[PDB]
Amino acid sequence: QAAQSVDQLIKARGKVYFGVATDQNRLTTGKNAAIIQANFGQVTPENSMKWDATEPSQGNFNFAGADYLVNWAQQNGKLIRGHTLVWHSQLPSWVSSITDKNTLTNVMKNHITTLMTRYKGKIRAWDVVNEAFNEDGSLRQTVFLNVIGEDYIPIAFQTARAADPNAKLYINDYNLDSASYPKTQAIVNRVKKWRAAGVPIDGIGSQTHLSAGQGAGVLQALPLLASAGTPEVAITELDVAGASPTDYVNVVNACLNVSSCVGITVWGVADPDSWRASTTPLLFDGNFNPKPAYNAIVQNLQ
Repeated sequence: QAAQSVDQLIKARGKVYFGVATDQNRLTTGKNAAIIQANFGQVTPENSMKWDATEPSQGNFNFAGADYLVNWAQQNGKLIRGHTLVWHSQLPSWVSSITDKNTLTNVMKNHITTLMTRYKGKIRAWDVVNEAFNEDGSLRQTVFLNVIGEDYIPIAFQTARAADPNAKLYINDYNLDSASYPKTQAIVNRVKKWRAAGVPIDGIGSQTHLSAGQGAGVLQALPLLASAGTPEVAITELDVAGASPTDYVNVVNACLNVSSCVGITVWGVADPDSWRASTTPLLFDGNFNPKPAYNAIVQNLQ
């Protein structure tokens, strides 16, 4: 636990939260729970709310991990971002083998409604659709696009809104970190149009999985995302190869500069536990001590 809390300090700058990805595995080992209690104000389940975890066979839900996370969060006064309802990765084969439009539509709606209803009123935001875009800005060829069609995104969001109107409904994606990159421009254009059509998209989530030196571009990319006119944007899965203070401070400043940016979530607590551990991309080291980037964020926020 670092003495200064980045969540406390970001709240002092008028933001909603600074949070982290976690789950039962991390909360019940090492110093993760204590660090989150002290320094962070929000959690995203790193895995326990994904489709593989929650609906491994159709209509046979497994909420044990997700319930653990939600209960721990509520007990410790942490906000929750649900993650993620419709996505082509970590998707059971029973879903991806469906070829019938009505079958998949009903499956998708049931999956959304079941998860969101279980936690109704407890969740600040849901990543309803994850990774819907190709790098060129076209829509990714997934089972949902192929079998349901263009309408899968409208349907997913309309269904989500119906299940829990309190939750902020996000579309989430990576490589939205440069203002000149086709993907960033595309998601803005499509979100503007979807919203005008009546699709209830409340937020754009920018994952912000960076390599070294990519932080600087976020200063221009995040305002570009915010120009879509969603109520919120957020940095949802921040990590940075090498964890340079320069990259981390740039991403924090981008959020500070964007009125609709509600907060930042970093994708894990300690380096060894990162999905990209060998790149030591997080804010705490393998001794569970704050790294230079953590201190730099603190100092910037003060």
